[PDB]
Amino acid sequence: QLTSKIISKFNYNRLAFQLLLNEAPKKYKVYYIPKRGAGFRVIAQPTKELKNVQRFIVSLLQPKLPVHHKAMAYEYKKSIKDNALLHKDNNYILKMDFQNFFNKIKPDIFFSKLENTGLKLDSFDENTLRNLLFWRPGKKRSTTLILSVGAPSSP
DNA sequence: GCGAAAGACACAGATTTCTCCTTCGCATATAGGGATGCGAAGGAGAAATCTGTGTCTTTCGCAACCCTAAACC
Repeated sequence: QLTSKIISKFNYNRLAFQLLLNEAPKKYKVYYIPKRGAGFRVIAQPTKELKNVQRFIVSLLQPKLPVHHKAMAYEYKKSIKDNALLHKDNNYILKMDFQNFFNKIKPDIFFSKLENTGLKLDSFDENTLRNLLFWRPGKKRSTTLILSVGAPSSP
């Protein structure tokens, strides 16, 4: 059970929680930031009410989802210095990069990994998870959700 | 992931112009008559150019953000 814990912690009633559930994807603000040089960048950040519940959510799933030890980003007691200590004594180096990394994660691929780990979750928790950690750009009938960046749970 | 407003890509078909194709009318170098050769217009039927419509590509200043310093995504 997961929806019960979130309801109890924030002392939400039935009607209020349901109202927030189906309007959560649109509570985002889109803005531009200057670039070092010439140009601009696009950011989208949620409201205060949705942020402090997203942070609470990630606390429950932190001790249940394994993460490989070769990833040195958004990890406790890890930084750039530990990243550069691996290649500090080698001659030839090759570097690569992805393409639009953060908007290629969708609930279709997210739930597939959850099923493979052996954890079984109820359908209500699936609905709660799908409508809370994801963003819906465009019109209300787009029916497309992207993880986005700038949210406390994406990294 | 993608607003509005203009281009690119692929497939038809239409049309004016040019070029190939009869039909006969001179012609002229051999004393009139006959023959080989070429010029003149209608009437085709072919071909380059243009124009039409329908399917996607790019990417916004997009109700709804914080105000302490440095680096990365």
